[PDB]
Amino acid sequence: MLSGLNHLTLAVSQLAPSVAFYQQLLGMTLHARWDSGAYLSCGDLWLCLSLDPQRRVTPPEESDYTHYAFSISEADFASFAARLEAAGVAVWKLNRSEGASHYFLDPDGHKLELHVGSLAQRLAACREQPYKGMVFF
Amino acid sequence: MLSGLNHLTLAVSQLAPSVAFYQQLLGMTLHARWDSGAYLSCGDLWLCLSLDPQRRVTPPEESDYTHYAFSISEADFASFAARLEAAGVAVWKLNRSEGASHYFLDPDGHKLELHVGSLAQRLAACREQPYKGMVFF
Ligand SMILES: [Mn+2]
Ligand SMILES: [Mn+2]
Repeated sequence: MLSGLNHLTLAVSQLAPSVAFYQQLLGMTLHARWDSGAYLSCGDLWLCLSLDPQRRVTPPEESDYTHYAFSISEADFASFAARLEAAGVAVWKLNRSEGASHYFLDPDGHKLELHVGSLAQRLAACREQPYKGMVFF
Repeated sequence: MLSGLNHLTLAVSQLAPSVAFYQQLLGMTLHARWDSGAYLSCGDLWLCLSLDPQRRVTPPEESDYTHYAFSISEADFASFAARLEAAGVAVWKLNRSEGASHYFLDPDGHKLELHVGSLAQRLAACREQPYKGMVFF
């Protein structure tokens, strides 16, 4: 039986700017680094950055909707978004769903998100206003 | 600050086979589905499958090392891996370069992993058998 997400590994084209982005800009804790990768944590999340020459710096129009959302409190959301904006981090989507969301790109074009709100909160909103074809279990 | 992973969203090309893979084959909990997506949980992971016409079924030699690992206990690991193998689930990696792991593909070629152990345990293992150039903070 699977008990949760063990780790998220992102392939990166250049290790130093990716470490700078996740550790310094996004405030994650750097636990270890080696010639071809790094381990960071963000709350319970174990993040691995893996240097991979096959990673392309990918424009958002050229990747699908797969994306990775990090939790932040409502009270902290606006100043964190402003920090990303000051740093020139690109946005790939505007928020049109429930709960604050900021959609931003990492240095290689990985699609990231800041989101406020849990699955329970989303399900409650969906029960009141179900998406087309929505069934609950 | 950021406090962990709020959700993982995977773009999928065909919603029903992807729901079946995560719910039936991997045993995740299905909470809701709709014409364009589904919400599942795996422990405290919120997984969203999002139907995306841009998603392509991608062979593992065509994608980079970005991957998603799910936690499993030492007692359950081998039989779960063997069940996936017997079910014909495609693979993408064989060499255990980061501990006890089984590397397998979802229907669209998303790179998945079963892994036994925490970040703390992986750091302790790496102190004895470190990756080249490894530094610990
Ligand atoms: Mn999202
Ligand atoms: Mn892994």
